Amino acid sequence: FHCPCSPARNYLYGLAAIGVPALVLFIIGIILNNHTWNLVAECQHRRTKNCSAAPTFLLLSSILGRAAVAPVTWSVISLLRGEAYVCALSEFVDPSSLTAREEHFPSAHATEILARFPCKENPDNLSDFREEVSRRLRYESQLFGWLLIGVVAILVFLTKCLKHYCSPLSYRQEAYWAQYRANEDQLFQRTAEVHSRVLAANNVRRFFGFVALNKDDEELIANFPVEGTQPRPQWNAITGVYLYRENQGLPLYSRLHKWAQGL
Amino acid sequence: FHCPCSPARNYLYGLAAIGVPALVLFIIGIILNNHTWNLVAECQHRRTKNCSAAPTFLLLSSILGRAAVAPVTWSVISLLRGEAYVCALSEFVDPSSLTAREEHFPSAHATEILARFPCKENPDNLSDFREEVSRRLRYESQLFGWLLIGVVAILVFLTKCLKHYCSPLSYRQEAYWAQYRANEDQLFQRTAEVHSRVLAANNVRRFFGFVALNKDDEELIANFPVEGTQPRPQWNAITGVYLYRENQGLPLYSRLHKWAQGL
Amino acid sequence: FHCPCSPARNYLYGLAAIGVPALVLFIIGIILNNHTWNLVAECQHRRTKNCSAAPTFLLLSSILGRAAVAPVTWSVISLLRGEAYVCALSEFVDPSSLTAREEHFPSAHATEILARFPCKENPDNLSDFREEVSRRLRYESQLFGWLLIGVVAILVFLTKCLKHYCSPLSYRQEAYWAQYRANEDQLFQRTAEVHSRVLAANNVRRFFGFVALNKDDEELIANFPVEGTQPRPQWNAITGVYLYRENQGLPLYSRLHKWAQGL
Amino acid sequence: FHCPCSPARNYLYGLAAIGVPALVLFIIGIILNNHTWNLVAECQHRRTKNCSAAPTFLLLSSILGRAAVAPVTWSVISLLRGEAYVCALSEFVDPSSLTAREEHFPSAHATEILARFPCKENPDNLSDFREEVSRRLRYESQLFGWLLIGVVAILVFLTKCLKHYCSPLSYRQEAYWAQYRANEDQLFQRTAEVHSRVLAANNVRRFFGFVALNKDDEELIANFPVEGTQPRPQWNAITGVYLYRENQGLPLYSRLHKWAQGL
Repeated sequence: FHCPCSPARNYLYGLAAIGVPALVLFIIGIILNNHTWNLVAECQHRRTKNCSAAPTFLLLSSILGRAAVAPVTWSVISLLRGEAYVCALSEFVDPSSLTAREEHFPSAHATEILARFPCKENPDNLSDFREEVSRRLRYESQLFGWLLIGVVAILVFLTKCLKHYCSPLSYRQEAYWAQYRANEDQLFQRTAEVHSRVLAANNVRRFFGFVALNKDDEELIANFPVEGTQPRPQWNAITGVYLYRENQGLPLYSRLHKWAQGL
Repeated sequence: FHCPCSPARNYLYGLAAIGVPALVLFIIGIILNNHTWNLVAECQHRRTKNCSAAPTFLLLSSILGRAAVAPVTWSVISLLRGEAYVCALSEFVDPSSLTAREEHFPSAHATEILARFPCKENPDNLSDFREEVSRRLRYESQLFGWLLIGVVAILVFLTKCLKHYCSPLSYRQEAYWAQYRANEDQLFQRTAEVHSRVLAANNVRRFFGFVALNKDDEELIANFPVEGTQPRPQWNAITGVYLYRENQGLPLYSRLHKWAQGL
Repeated sequence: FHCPCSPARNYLYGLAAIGVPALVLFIIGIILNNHTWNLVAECQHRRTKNCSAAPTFLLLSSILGRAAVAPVTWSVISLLRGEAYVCALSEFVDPSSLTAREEHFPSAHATEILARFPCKENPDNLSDFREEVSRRLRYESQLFGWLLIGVVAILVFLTKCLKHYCSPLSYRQEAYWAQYRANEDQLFQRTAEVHSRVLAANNVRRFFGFVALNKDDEELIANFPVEGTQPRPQWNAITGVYLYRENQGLPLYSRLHKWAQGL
Repeated sequence: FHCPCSPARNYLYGLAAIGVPALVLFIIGIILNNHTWNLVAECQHRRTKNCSAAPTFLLLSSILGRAAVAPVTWSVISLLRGEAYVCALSEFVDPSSLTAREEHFPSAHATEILARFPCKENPDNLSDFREEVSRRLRYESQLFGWLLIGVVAILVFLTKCLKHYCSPLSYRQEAYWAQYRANEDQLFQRTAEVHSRVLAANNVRRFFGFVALNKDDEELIANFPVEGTQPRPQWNAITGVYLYRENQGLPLYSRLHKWAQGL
């Protein structure tokens, strides 16, 4: 942050350099993760089963949750240090009503001096106004910073009590279901890695006559032999957002876990 | 902390920067822990057994206890250092009655000088008032800090003697019941982790044909085989705040321990 | 970056030294990689099967993707530091309308002074214009830099949602197909290395009478004996861009995997 | 680089010290390598089989490729630093048209001052011309440097797409043939070393009565016994540039690999 000194551009850089890189870190927070493409894939084809993404409230809360842990931490760091609106508030400082400061403000040369304070463009004659612009800037920016942690914390406390109203299940079952879905997509990424390598090694060997494996890959084809035959519908019946249902007395904790009960 | 220098805003920053971040660390102290969602889950559905959260006094004391170990430590650190109300008390300093200081206070230019002391906005002419504003500020803020440890300690001593009046049981049974509940929710979190992994590994294997386990996970499916079948009522009958009762001659130390006696 | 000071050449170096080395790192990003020569080889001969490179959208997106991870990172580093157009914007600064700066601009000696600001060629008389040229330069260049991360991130989010519309398959199958193609061309490069060494060692031995192998090469000819006989058509039927098809119920994940099903 | 200051010699050192050591590193790039003597040996005797070196385009491209990776890297390092033509361009600076600089140029004493700028031979009176000779020199030399990387990169991209037009084979066969020829001339240099030592050790032993071997040389004569008998025609039938042909259904990847098929 290095703010400018000129009117018709000065007030821009306050709201911009405090908010705009938080908005760009917001979008990168959506993209770089994994969990948003469930909703994207559950609305492109959606297999005509659920509409309007109504049971995906836990999805939408969780995707915005990680999308706000990045920029709000950056937005209060760009607020607790105090350099948010150093030349933006100064465009709205009243010329006669800025008390506790001897006004060096004439009728016409006021507002340009009001748009050149934190540029190190104020002369030494405004040393009393150095007491007054460290007054406004450091005090209100530090206060907004700890209140923004306040409004984030009260919104977390509101949405967590709301989630514990609109849930079918307990909070111990909700802790278990969260430990399930992290254990399924770790074992599914790790097995699709190994089942790809054994399918690739059968294909290279059919071309040359052999393959070139290390020691650990050699036992890996010994234990886990493949012939890749699961079609595109069986890759479609396990993609989706979530699925909490009941199989007439039993819980189903994911989209794949409804499929393995079908056999 | 960097306090401002101007009236109609100066007295704000004293009470605010001493109390408001303690209030926000208060709410984060409630949210980040585990134990408050028992009361939340025991009032959303509550299974129509207990009303008004009357036996949850030990709950409400313990949840506010951890919620006050964070900010009160921060609130006396923002009181023992002495920078709490450095420009807030100065808005209430009497112009003629501030003795042990030669008053440089005329009729109209008094109170603005009273609102610009600790900003480094006081000129050298108030060097006697540097002796007088390190008088008021460092003395009363250090005294309030060690008295706030005093009022916290006397309130701890009051509520502990009160808890030892409104308890059915001893204090050696209360030490044992506290060692029980830490040993149950450590073994319940650790077993729900393992029982999730064995349920996820059966589901991936039903899709691909095998799974991709490490060495320790391989023996883990060997020792602990699952088929997840405990319904939503049996996940509901073990959630709740506490349960001290008697099974006609025997104590029951938790909500789950009433359930295991039912079999 | 060290920008000059003279008109008819000053405005050149702004757009050039910010964009032109990004354009050259763009072409090196295309060349140095592996994946673009699939499209080149699938259009020189192309074996008269597919036309106009229509199913190669995932190819063209991926090749431009790595071709933009190099220069855009360099282009915002040459924009966040602020030295992009330091003597290029100064050729377009209005002589009378550059407010918040006392204009030392006469009728004829203006624009040459406008073309000699950041060269350290401005005298001390333009110290107010040092406040004004650190105004324009550092403010707008830092803003364009974080907006260029913005336009890159919104274009990433647009093309990823578009790719998840124009895809036949899921996103879990797309993660598996990406793990396949990295495992096939790692085992194909590694086996063509070993199958070349065993073909070269049979040729040297036929000349001298023996060969000069290390210990690891000695067991390598023991396990993997060759006689290189796969012709030029069988090296042609496995080159190509991609091939997602269906073998009437089963997926085919690469060009080689269509060939191994033919046997 | 330390450039002089006098006309009729000043403009020489610009083109010379930027280009001439690149020309000498060009010739050393041809000589020190291995691969150019194939063309030399395939034109001195050439065994009356191929004429005009027509299928050696991949040879001529590869030999100039390593012959340009050395000096072009040095030629842009002698261009990006900016000291290429510091007293060569100054011999062509126009006396009246060198704008953005107060001309201290009379009718007769101009051009000698134009030939003594970067020698530290300019007096302090040309301090404005220090702004003007760091203008011309650092700006245009840095621009030519990143454009020379540009013209090298566009010529690489042109000749690689041309090579993928004038090739009989694929690009996966071309990657395999490049792994063959590095594995053949590593095993041929290593076996001609060992087959020389066993031929030398039989000759010394026939003189003295024994030989003086280490431990590793002792087993080396045990495993690999020789009697050097391959004549000068059989050393002639394996030298040559390349040989891609077809043995009626099969590829031949080198000159030696045509010979081993003859047996």
